[PDB]
Amino acid sequence: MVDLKRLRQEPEVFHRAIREKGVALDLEALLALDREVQREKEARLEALLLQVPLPPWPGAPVGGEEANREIKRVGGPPEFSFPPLDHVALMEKNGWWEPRISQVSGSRSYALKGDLALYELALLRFAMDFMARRGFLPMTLPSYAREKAFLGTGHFPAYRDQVWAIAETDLYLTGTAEVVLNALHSGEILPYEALPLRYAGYAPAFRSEAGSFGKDVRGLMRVHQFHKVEQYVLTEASLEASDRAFQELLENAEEILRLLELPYRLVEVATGDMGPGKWRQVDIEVYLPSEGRYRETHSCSALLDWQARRANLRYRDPEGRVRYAYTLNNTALATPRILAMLLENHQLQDGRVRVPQALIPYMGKEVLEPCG
Amino acid sequence: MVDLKRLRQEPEVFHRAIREKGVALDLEALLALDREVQELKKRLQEVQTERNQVAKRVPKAPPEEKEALIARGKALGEEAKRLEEALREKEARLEALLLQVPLPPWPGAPVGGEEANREIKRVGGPPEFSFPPLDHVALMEKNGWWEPRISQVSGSRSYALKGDLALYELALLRFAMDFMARRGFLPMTLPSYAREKAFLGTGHFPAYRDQVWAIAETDLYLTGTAEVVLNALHSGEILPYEALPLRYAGYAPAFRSEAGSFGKDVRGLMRVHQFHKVEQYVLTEASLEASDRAFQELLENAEEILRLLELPYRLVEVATGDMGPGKWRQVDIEVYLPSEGRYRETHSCSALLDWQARRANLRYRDPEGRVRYAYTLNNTALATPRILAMLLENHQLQDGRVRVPQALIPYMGKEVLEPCG
RNA sequence: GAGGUGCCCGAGUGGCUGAAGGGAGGUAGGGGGGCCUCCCUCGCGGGUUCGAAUCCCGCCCUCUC
Repeated sequence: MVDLKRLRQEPEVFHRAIREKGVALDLEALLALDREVQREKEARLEALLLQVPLPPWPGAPVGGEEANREIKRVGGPPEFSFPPLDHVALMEKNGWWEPRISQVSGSRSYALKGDLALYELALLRFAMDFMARRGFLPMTLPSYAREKAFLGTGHFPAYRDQVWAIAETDLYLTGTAEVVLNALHSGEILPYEALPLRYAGYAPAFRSEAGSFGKDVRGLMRVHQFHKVEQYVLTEASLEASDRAFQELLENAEEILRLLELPYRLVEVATGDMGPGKWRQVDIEVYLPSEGRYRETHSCSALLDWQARRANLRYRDPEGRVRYAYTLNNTALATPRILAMLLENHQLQDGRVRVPQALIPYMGKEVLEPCG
Repeated sequence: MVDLKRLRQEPEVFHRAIREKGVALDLEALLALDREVQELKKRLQEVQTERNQVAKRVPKAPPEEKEALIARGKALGEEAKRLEEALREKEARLEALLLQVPLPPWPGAPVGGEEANREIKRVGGPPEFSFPPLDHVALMEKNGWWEPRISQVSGSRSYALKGDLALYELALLRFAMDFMARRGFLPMTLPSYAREKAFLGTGHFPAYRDQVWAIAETDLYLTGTAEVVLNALHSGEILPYEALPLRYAGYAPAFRSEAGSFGKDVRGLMRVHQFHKVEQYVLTEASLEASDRAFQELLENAEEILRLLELPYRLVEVATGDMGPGKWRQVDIEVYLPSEGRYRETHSCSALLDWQARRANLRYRDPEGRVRYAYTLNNTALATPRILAMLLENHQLQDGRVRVPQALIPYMGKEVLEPCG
């Protein structure tokens, strides 16, 4: 949400903002109703108000998807002395996955077998241990929550269609732990000394798969239910504060990937590809050998007070001023997507896969062995 | 589902089973509908044998005969259709009845409801506390491991853990998968939703339908046990004898409506909507010899797990009217919860003979080449958050901190759980 | 739009085929009646036609733009 006060006080910033972001809103109709609300007008204005976007940071490329700018890239592709097989053919070759699950649960489902299943639980634990050395508080959470939490983040209303509802219930399956994490402090006045709150939340994750392509979705890439470890920071209301936390989030995600031993790169995301409440978004993408290209594995985002005004997240500033706080989030690691890149990038001559040094602890072995 | 031929020739065994397992079925109406359906099938095979001679003789018949034959082939077709619709309506209704028929319990089971349950063995005892013991949620609040605000976000029978204890929960799930994998079982990670058919195939539908949450607008349901997925993987397939047994250890998040448990376990980790569970599932050849060998192996592994976890437990044989519709035999394992002055359930071992194999159509081909229905059994390996309620209370130290057992110090990397805020 | 056929790959768009041809003489499941004999099943269900693996409809899974 945005502050109604400076909205009517500075409507061009918002018109320009709606422009560069491609939102379907005629700000003039809304601005009409906020005049008439001085009965019905009240609530009609609210549903409209919840669609006003945050103005993008000045360094963002203007344009949709294709204006996204590579910032930098770290690492270089693998040196193969055999044709790289793809992730699905590696899995199939080793008995590491069960195809019969599409018959049980339907499409875009996965079931892992043998060392790939133990690997999957290994990377999740490694991600939570790392966030915990890094000062972020570990939480294990549910995957369901009431409607007001989705409004809180801004997932409702823009993405309602991407969320599964539990029938005969007031609950919805969450697509990410920031939904829950975001709603925890709703309604409290937080003390200034508590700030910043750094949370690393784990939970099962669910999506309807309204966003669908007829391309690499298959295997481990876009499945309905998956595992996520999310980073979440609630901070005081200043850009110097926010920029420092955005920087932290990014180093975290780059460090995990350095430990995991994967080629990656950072992409400034353009205003038309950002989504309504964002101030800034960078994507980290990892190189996928078989596809020959870089695929997203993380999206770092600052939204300032846009969602703190939806979820009522406040603090008490040192003058005794009560202010809305600023929020930020970034993935730490999510399985199984990350496994498609890990398997192609680390395949051996013989189709077995090696384990990055940093995970030999959590796995107990250096090479993932075949099964049946 | 039961062998309909056995049901036809031993109805008294079944009839006793119904009464003694408390099932509400009128086996004499089912037996009657069965006589109807089986007659109407023989009528229709008469009509179809006819259609099959006429349709074969339309070629070869002289353009004279040929036009007579077609008027007849046509009237015979319309009759068979009439007969087919009528047989659809009755078979449908008979299949509803047949999915309620219980498996007769093994002879050594206690006859009676809940209360007839006998404790079989107990290993370890109640702890001797030198100080007042704390309750597991008060222990959680004192070490700052409990996030109470999760109830405004997701509602009741919900929990969230903070700090070392959240890490503890995850270390316990890999501990169990590891134990299972060195015990010869295949580790698998699996989804938590499936189609109706899989619920029907384990016996969770029709009987426990109210226990299961549906995902609105889809043909999908959330499972409360990795058994629903696991059991269904081999439907239709005819497994080779040499593959048997199939021993799987499956991890999956579990969700439960917990409709009906009003006033029961309202605060704490004991009865929540969503939890993590690792399962022991075995599919074996059709001999009681083989089955009883497996039931012993499933009990053993779970016991071994509770010893490493340093916990007092007892096995309890379950009575006929508490085991549920398709079980031959079920033994529960309960662990002692200090705050309640009681043992509380942590695992259930259940042998179900071929009752779920012939709902799911799980068959194998034996050494003689005969195809026959298989045998299935299952038992928990470990389920979170409830063992954490037992581990915290049984291992509290007088200052409020909690000790971690020796078998999990390699996963925590510390010996006493450190408190948060 | 293209597909789904036996252990597996694959031939088969109206009767000839429960089924060609190869590897990883022969190599399916179920149900009636008396080893013989009949009915049903070519992903699941239903339909047109004297007759369907073949044609139509719906559903499920794979592949492509």
